[PDB]
Amino acid sequence: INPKFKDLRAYYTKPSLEFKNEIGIILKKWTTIRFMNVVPDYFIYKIALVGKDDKKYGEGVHRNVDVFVVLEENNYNLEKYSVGGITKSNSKKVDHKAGVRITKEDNKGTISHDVSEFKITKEQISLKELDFKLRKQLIEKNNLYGNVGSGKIVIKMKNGGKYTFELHKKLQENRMADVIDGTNIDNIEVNIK
Ligand SMILES: [Cl-]
Ligand SMILES: [Cl-]
Ligand SMILES: [Cl-]
Repeated sequence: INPKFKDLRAYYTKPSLEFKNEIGIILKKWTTIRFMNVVPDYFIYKIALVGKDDKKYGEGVHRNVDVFVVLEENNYNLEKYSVGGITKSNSKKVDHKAGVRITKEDNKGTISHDVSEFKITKEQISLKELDFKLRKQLIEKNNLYGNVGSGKIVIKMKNGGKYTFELHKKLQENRMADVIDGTNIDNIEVNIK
């Protein structure tokens, strides 16, 4: 485990929480960004509204919301804070899978291959969740951010289109708020260099 990747490895090995079929509460702005409050247990989670989420959710109550949460440190003196990951709750049952192909190349030049399948149980999924779950898998199973920490994850959609997450840096915050049709994910290709 190499220190120039220690930040990336620490972030992508955090615990995540998934809150489904919840209610979101947006209070009046009190700092430079707005938050959606979610209360699934005895804690109040503040979810930053970044990217498209700002114009998407007005002040007030928002029902049928699902959130993929990763507690992070912040400059707003908030205890339970997470960015993006908000999706609309399911309209119906979803039971879809996407095949994952991994190729890894060492600093030695050693090349490995691996495969898995990524289960999808949500009609609408955030890039935050795809990005986060996959990297965590890559770290735990393929030693991502140990020996090497660059490359890409590419989610391919059934219609043709692609979303690519560059491994050398965290997923951009504005992108943690983008959302896609889970049912339209075809397969996932990962190249670790
Ligand atoms: Cl708030
Ligand atoms: Cl609790
Ligand atoms: Cl469901």
